[PDB]
Amino acid sequence: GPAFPGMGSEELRLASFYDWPLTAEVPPELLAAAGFFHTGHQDKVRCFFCYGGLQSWKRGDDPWTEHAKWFPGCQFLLRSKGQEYINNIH
Amino acid sequence: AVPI
Ligand SMILES: [Zn+2]
Repeated sequence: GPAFPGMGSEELRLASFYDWPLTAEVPPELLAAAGFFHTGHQDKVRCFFCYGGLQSWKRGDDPWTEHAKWFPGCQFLLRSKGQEYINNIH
Repeated sequence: AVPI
């Protein structure tokens, strides 16, 4: 099961980005869709399922791509995007 | 991005 079941709802994850510092650069809508919530500290986000944390987001970064790059064993990522998608990033 |  998920590491943090309480953030399993995409709407709750989206609400967490109310003070996100990079709205133009990396859309909260995409981050929330990809399983991430904002920790509230700088640009640090975390996946509700694997609990993997990412920071130092750059212009044009794609949340799903970064999810697969750094946490390829996440079961939320696998269920959502499939194995072909993960393998292609690696 | 990079891991925390
Ligand atoms: Zn994950």
